[PDB]
Amino acid sequence: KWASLWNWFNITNWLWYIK
Repeated sequence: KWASLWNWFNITNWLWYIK
């Protein structure tokens, strides 16, 4: 399936807040 893109897609939410 395509359930292998959100695992990181959600990372660009907090990581973007970090850097």
